Amino acid sequence: AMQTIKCVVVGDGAVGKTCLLISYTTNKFPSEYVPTVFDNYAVTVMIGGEPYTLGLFDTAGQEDYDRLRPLSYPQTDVFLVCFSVVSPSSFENVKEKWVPEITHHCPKTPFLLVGTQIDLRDDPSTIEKLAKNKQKPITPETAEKLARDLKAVKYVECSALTQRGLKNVFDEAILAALE
Amino acid sequence: EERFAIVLNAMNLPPDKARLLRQYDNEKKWELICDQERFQVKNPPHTYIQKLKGYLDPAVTRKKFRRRVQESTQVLRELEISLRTNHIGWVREFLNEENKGLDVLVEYLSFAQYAVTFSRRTLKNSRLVSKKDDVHVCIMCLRAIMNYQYGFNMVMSHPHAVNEIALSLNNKNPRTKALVLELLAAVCLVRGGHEIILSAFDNFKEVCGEKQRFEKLMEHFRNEDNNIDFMVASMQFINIVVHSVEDMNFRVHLQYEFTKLGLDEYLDKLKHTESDKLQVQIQAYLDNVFD
Ligand SMILES: Nc1nc2c(ncn2[C@@H]2O[C@H](COP(=O)(O)OP(=O)(O)NP(=O)(O)O)[C@@H](O)[C@H]2O)c(=O)[nH]1
Ligand SMILES: [Mg+2]
Repeated sequence: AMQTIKCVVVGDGAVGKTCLLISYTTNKFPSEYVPTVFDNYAVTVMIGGEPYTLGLFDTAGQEDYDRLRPLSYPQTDVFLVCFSVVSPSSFENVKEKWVPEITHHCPKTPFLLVGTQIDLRDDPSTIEKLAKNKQKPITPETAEKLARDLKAVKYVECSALTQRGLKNVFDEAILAALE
Repeated sequence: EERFAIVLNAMNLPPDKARLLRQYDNEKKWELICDQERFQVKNPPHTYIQKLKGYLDPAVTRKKFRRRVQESTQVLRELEISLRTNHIGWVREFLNEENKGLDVLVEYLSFAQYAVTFSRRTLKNSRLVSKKDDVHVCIMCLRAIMNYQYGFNMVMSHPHAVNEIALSLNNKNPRTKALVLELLAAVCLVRGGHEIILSAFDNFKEVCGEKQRFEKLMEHFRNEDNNIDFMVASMQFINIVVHSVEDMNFRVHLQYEFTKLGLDEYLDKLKHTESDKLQVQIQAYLDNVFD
């Protein structure tokens, strides 16, 4: 009678989903980009004096796997819907793709809005690239408003690179799943 | 293994991705198979088709109409996800002789857009659904249908479908305009596409009362200060429509059409852009131009 929790990670390609999963479980940041098809990892975790098995499911961000990805969805307890804070386009896809898609396949399943790559929010080289394309990074406030409108449990952000906010992301996911 | 290469087909994978999956230990395939079995779809195609027919039924008082359509956007979003992420067979059923999904979808889009496009009751009703995201979501549905080879073909052969897609260029959301242009560009690139596109833009001109065809396309493209993606999609589409034709004399006539609408003068300023995505489209156009 070991208790189980299934957490599934989604969002645009190259947003950071695999790094954040690997940095959190393993404490190392993987330097080579290798696009995901599907993967899963498992971890033991204690909340309120009780152990749970936390299942973690990595998914493909790219559209070509659009009919493969929903096989990862059944029995999901909590979703992490991720976007990069330095990619407005990935932010937009949150509303247009990712939230509609998990709500359709898994009604009544909580999700968190996860801003990723926050370390890059102050990198001038990054600010410069967005600037040439008439863009800026996403501010916490802006993301928080979207999280409200789409009925996310809450908004959280992290860097898989610095591990800042990383633990708290998963803390929040667990709590969201047991509420 | 063979209960796998059938699950493989249902996923509409490009050959390079299918090949990659194929070199998978016979164990993994099994896990994939188990995953499919575990997987159930939400609704059959006629669920969504019936709702759309309900929205279109003029025998309904305004009351039930307003109440029926209060979830229209939600229903369209569920149809779009179904079209885009269910097994490809779900799409075939939607498109089939019993269902005629493509007809109802095109019909609803036309209705959603009727107001924007310029019986007083249906004009009133349309205005109800024309300020929501319905149009945009219908365009997304068409996009999903078009990623399926057979579905792409039905869109081409359809009497109204690309006509209506072109009409959506009038939608005030630049994100919507971009998507339309991407769809229009894709159709234009396949054999027989160019004629369908010109015919669609002739139809656009008449219904919208333009002086010359592409008039409003150019308006929107000139008028837009801020959305790089829409500008990228506009430039790309223009370059395909003038420069992909077989007849060189036709190419130059097409080129001058846009010249008479001030593209050349506009690209004069625009070529100094900072955006590298837009830069490449403009360059491609300039490289293709005749003297
Ligand atoms: N600076 C910074 N870079 C990051 C961070 N997380 C990921 N990256 C970089 O982002 C790129 C892609 O990350 P990855 O996790 O592979 O993305 P993904 O979301 O799984 N994409 P896919 O859907 O294809 O699997 C890699 O260059 C990785 O190095 C971060 O927190 N900070
Ligand atoms: Mg990856």
